[PDB]
Amino acid sequence: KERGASLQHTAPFGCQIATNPVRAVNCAVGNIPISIDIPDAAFTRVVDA
Amino acid sequence: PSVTDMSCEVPACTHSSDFGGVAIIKYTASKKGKCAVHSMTNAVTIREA
Repeated sequence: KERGASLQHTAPFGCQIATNPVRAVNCAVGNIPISIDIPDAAFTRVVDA
Repeated sequence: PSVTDMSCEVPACTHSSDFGGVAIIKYTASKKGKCAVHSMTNAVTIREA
């Protein structure tokens, strides 16, 4: 009866919360490093362009 | 055949054991014909004759 506000409203950065399983999603904090190994097939020699 | 209006450009080059350098030359000549090509500096070599 006195549960109060759920964490989906009290969570800073508004990280949406689900269940089965419990996850926190879509909260903007920090940054991400990404490393991509790209085969040369996509690469095109400058003369081609 | 004669030759005139000689311009040179290097879109990119890469000193390597292979033919990593590519050079594009704009030329104007009198008539269709074969013509030899050479580099007079030993520091650089050309695959084509």
